[PDB]
Amino acid sequence: GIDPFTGEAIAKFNFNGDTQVEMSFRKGERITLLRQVDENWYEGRIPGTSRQGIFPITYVDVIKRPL
Repeated sequence: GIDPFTGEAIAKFNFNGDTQVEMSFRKGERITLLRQVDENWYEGRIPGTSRQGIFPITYVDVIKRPL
């Protein structure tokens, strides 16, 4: 999240992805938001993890958003 265009989000609920493309996590995790892909998902990753994917907009609290 060095780059200012990225948004910061926290996990509200424990998300399991059902495809290879979706990123799975526990609640209370700080996810960086890359972009919002549509009405229901963002593309994201976790800081200093290899974990990247898409997740539901619903499971996460967005503080600052992708620009």
